[PDB]
Amino acid sequence: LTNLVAEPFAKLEQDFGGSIGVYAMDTGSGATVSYRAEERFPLCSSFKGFLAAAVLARSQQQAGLLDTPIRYGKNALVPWSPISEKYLTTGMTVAELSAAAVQYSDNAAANLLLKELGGPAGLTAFMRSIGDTTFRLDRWQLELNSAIPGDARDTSSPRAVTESLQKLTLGSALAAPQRQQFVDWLKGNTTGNHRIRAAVPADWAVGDKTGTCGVYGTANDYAVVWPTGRAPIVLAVYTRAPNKDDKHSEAVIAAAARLALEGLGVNG
Repeated sequence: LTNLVAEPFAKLEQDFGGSIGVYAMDTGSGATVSYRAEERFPLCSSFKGFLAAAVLARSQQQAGLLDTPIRYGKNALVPWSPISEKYLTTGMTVAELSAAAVQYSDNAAANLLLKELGGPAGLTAFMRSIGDTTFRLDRWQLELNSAIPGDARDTSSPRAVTESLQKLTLGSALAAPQRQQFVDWLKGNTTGNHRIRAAVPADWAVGDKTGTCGVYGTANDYAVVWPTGRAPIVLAVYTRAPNKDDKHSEAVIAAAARLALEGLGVNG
């Protein structure tokens, strides 16, 4: 059921000048599309989706975690903190920080939440707890986006990303209220309109989380997609390229998503 229909991913990544990794799962039939799916790619900001899921998992054991107000100093505001910068003088709840990390990729919010979970090893531990043996977060923010060729720090694979995303959004890794909250945050993402969403018809529901490291042509998106009248699709698209100055491409991510949907026989 893997790659029943071949798609021209090699030509796409060659035109891009780098490597594209794709894993897509039809959760109804179990059919998959897989291209470089077990290779490691930098997570970049895409770790923040799993971070929010880890917070939700903790909230199952800590009632009122999500409503806890968190105050922070100006030293917490790092570049690209578009939401948390507007609440510096007031604080934000854990739930608000989680929403900002997912939907705006807010860096200060993600750092505050990572600290709460016990740092990179704490998030990695959460992923191990759902059965993901590939994911690793190693560094704190900014540093973790170095995207160095061959460096396994702060990486996962498209396959493990998709498998974990399925468990968290559709499976049993979260309790049902927390699962729907995670789905709702992903559905409200604002940063992915030119990536997987650009391949998804407007009348289908979709949630996603993006990442862009800013070097080595490295960017990504993962998503759950609900085509009407059939089971949902879970997919991940990650890119990298050999040279530090190589640029990422949103168009290549959308094109790879289109090829994945075509490979699954999803009319869209």
